[PDB]
Amino acid sequence: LEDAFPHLDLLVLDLGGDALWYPYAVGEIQETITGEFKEALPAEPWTLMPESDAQGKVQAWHQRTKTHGGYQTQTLPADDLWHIVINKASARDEVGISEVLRNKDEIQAFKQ
Amino acid sequence: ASSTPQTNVDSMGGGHSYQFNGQDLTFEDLRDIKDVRDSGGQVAQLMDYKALLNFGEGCEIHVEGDDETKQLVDGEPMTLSEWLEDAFPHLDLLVLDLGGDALWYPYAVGEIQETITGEFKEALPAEPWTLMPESDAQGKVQAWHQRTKTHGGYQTQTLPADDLWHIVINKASARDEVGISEVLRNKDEIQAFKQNEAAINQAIELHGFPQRHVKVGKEDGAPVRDNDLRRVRTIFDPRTTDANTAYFTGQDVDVETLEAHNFDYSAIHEMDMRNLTTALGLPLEAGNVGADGLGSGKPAELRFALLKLAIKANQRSFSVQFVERVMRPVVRDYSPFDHEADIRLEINDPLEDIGEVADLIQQVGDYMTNEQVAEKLDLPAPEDDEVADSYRSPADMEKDEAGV
Amino acid sequence: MQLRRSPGMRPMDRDWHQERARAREQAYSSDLTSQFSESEIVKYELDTAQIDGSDNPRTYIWNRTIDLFGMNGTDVRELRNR
Amino acid sequence: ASDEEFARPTGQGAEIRDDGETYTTVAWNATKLTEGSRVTDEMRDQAMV
Ligand SMILES: [Mg+2]
Ligand SMILES: [Mg+2]
Ligand SMILES: [Mg+2]
Repeated sequence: LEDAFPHLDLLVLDLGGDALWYPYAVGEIQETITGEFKEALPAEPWTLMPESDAQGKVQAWHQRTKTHGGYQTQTLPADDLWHIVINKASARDEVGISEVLRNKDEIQAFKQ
Repeated sequence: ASSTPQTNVDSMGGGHSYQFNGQDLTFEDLRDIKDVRDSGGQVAQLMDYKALLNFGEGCEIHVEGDDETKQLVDGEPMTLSEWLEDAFPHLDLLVLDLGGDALWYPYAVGEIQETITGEFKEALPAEPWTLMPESDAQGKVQAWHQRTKTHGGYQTQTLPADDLWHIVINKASARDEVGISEVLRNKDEIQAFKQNEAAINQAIELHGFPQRHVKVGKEDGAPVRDNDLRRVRTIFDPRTTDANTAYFTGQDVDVETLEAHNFDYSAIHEMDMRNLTTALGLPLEAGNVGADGLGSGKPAELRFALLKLAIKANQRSFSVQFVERVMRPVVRDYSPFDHEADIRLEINDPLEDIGEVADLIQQVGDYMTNEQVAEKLDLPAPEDDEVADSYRSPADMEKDEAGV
Repeated sequence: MQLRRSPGMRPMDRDWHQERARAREQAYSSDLTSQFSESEIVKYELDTAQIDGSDNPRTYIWNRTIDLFGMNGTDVRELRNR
Repeated sequence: ASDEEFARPTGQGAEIRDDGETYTTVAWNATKLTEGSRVTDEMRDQAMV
């Protein structure tokens, strides 16, 4: 595991940072060309939102990204992404809460 | 899974022409950072203190299982650590200079160079404001575009993302390969500081000093014309007045004073410095501005812990990239050693107190090998491996050998 | 010998620069007599400055009597299509 | 700045005369040049470039 994840100290800080700002940290698994494991690759969390079933579990990930003068949008299965939630509405909350949006009024009050 | 990323990365822009893109940065935006860096004053010194904290205390190269690497390099044995210390003799200066430039600009960037014989020369840095990356739709940098001044205009050229290397300390996301300038991130705070400084300076010039107002003539009496005032000006001229000058007048000359009109410019400076220091993540103390209650107890412990955590995060961010993008390619391409070896570059803690370490070694040295003690104490490890590996002190082993 | 006010020295004086810049940002028209002291017109050679009111920010700022929408204080040369 | 001139020949012990540097100016204006274009979302999407 220590050879599989050499720089886990950076990855933990990066994902942990994102999962405080945004509702979730999210990413891919990546392989070498030979098909040995390469890395867990984070994805830009503001670009992705989950789609979830009647029992609340994530089934697909919908991604919108900037392009020159507009957006490209795609859908990916929950099968091959992974995601982590620090702040939750309930123990069943698989989508999570942004602490920024939870406290947006105090942020606005400060800035004004 | 996949051998290429299937998530997209939000970051198109420009081409050959300028665009106010937001994800990209122009040669003008880069030269703005250059201008903040070289225009000096309090802003520049704070960012220099930030560089000195992160990278000023120097560095050490480690390899796990370094002894197993023992090899004849040129009719003489070396380990990989010994070879690396010859490959990079003055790595401490390079770490400070690159690490500083990577805090100013979005990245540090540079070449690898060879001697004429083709052996490694140095990892020569490049002037970061001169260079910007071109990146593909899936996020990697593919080329570097360079603009450099010449005699009232510019040269321009393009280089592959192949024989250059680059290091990013500050990132928009964990997937970001181009990074953020903390200067341009806080440009509004920097201009707010500079404007209030100018406003105070001008207010001191106008209001910081009293001024004499001589009023001439009786109220509701005969009027006084400009040529009449010219002679009163001659008498009360501050340019020829001295400390103990005295005046003798009729009743109808009044020597009034504009008092120095009080304002708390010190409180305005304290506010400006609080804004700027906190925006740049430094403690307020770095700005030569004091605080109440924050100078003692757990309030001190916390802010110093937060500073040290920020420093460690930047140090690890720099270390990993420097090993992966500079050291490993140099080993792979110029060295008889295995580049896949577990190299670490570790950067010293700027705020560590050796007296605290000495106390620790007295308390718990009985649980540390002599090499672990030497490492904590910032010393060369013992030359003899058995004493290095043992737990009780080398002086204690010597006095026992002297008993034997 | 040359004094600060002397005609060959005016372009060396920081104040001649700063005050001509001020004069351009003050004006609403090219009519200097309507706007500047006769001392200023001579001292800063305001005949030779391109004073016309085109550099005054107040030329471009909206200032309607009643404002229900926060339109006032916008500068037209800072809109999207300018 | 005014052009280079010449020194003048002078008697011994005589007062040196003033030929100080004199200045004029070149005035810049600056005309706004502009260009623009518009593209619909549908056109931006469907174009092969
Ligand atoms: Mg009278
Ligand atoms: Mg002459
Ligand atoms: Mg002449």
